Amino acid sequence: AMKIKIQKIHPNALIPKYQTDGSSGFDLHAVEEVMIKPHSVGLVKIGICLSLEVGYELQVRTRSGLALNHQVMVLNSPGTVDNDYRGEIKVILANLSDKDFKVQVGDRIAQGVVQKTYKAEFIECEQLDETSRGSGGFGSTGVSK
Amino acid sequence: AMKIKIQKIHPNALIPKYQTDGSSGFDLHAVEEVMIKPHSVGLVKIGICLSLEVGYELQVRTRSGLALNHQVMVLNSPGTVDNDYRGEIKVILANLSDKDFKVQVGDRIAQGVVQKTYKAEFIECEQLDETSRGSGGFGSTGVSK
Amino acid sequence: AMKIKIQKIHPNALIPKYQTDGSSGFDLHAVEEVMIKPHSVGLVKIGICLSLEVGYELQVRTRSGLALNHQVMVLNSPGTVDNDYRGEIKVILANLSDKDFKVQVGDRIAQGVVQKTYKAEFIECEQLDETSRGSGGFGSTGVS
Ligand SMILES: O=c1ccn([C@H]2C[C@H](O)[C@@H](COP(=O)(O)NP(=O)(O)OP(=O)(O)O)O2)c(=O)[nH]1
Ligand SMILES: O=c1ccn([C@H]2C[C@H](O)[C@@H](COP(=O)(O)NP(=O)(O)OP(=O)(O)O)O2)c(=O)[nH]1
Ligand SMILES: O=c1ccn([C@H]2C[C@H](O)[C@@H](COP(=O)(O)NP(=O)(O)OP(=O)(O)O)O2)c(=O)[nH]1
Ligand SMILES: [Mg+2]
Ligand SMILES: [Mg+2]
Ligand SMILES: [Mg+2]
Repeated sequence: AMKIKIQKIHPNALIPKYQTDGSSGFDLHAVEEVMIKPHSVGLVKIGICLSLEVGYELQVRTRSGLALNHQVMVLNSPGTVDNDYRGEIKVILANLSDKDFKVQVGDRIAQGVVQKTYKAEFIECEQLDETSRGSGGFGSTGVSK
Repeated sequence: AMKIKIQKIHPNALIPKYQTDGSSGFDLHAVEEVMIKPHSVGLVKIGICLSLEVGYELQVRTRSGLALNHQVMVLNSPGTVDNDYRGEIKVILANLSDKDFKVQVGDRIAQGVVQKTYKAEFIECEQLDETSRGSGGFGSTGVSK
Repeated sequence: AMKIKIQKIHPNALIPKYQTDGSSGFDLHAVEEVMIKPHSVGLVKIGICLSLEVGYELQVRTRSGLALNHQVMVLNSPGTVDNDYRGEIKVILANLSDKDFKVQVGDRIAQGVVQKTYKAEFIECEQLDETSRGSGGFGSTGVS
């Protein structure tokens, strides 16, 4: 669909792979060990710099297994990697558990998902068109069946 | 439009609905009652298995009302449901509040949003093209100026 | 490109800007001060109402800097702003730190990213096609 130029900047850097054929995302591998204390955050280096084809972004998303089993997630999920970013890809992991969480070298601790981007042009208006939803949000449709 | 084949695998399973005509997401209904303690996570079963038309993924997203009013969210938001996944759709709910949170059968506790997928091919390079953002990230553009 | 009609409903409201030329998102500016206590949430008003071109949604996403440095994030990230919503854009910020976090007027405390929407029609089936992933999820591919 699209091309990503990848520059490795760490000996342990891995080109990400789609772990199944129909996978949305490719898993991101830590290049260094990081210990994340209870109720804190750590910054995990992926040791890669990217140039996405124009018109695409990369989302950095939480992996479901680590969330369920260790209460670890990507704190800024979905992390926005901009088309024009040329720095190192890094992942902000939060440990919401009561236990230490250790990231080892090669551990897949997030997934990257490419999405097409769409630029907005804003037009100032005195009034908007009316809809049925209108100003309803934040639970306006209820919870209970 | 696109089509989703849905198989109900639990007696309390419900076909998800778009709650307003221009809603992005369709709401996902719990099939079991689950109590989620303060500062913990619970697994909510939706009792459905999906086959999305090829080319599409499902995102499992937090509902704003429950986040604001109960500090309940989908811990892996946006949860990645792969085109090729044929298992049961499940939601990891975190309770970040100090109060017990009870999910009742039929409760709409997350939403599914269909998105088109875009597969990357990686080309490894020695150097990338330069941009004005460059390696600036993690707050490089400031907060108040 | 696509068009968003924007109505300001607060004197401090700003038209959001893409902060770099290749930025996915436009930053959302608070119009009122909000104090968010440790392990709490606050609702931040952006003072704008939108009408997106049909076929598009707005995602309200966490900014990486504030998450890393202050453990502040958008609690419902990515927040779903529906095509048919005509109310004020608001941001649910959670403070997961042990320190007070103050939002000042003008502070860019989230970003908006436009995405195209795709409406599903459900067809109920007794059986689904088989795949290689099959029922594997929640760690089925490993961590190492
Ligand atoms: O970050 C957000 C998310 C939602 N909203 C508004 C606009 C959106 O169209 C509306 C509903 O969003 P959700 O469907 O994500 N939340 P929920 O299902 O609780 O509310 P509702 O019952 O109104 O659909 O709330 C915001 O202003 N900010
Ligand atoms: O998960 C992430 C998110 C961001 N980043 C990098 C790439 C992105 O282009 C850059 C800025 O992302 P955000 O705009 O989401 N963060 P923030 O607005 O704080 O930073 P900046 O001021 O540089 O835009 O940070 C990562 O490496 N990982
Ligand atoms: O919110 C979610 C996310 C995932 N899933 C299922 C479907 C998805 O295809 C599968 C794997 O999702 P992730 O890739 O996000 N999780 P992880 O990488 O831990 O599992 P796996 O190793 O199977 O890919 O889990 C859910 O049911 N709900
Ligand atoms: Mg996975
Ligand atoms: Mg809703
Ligand atoms: Mg930014």
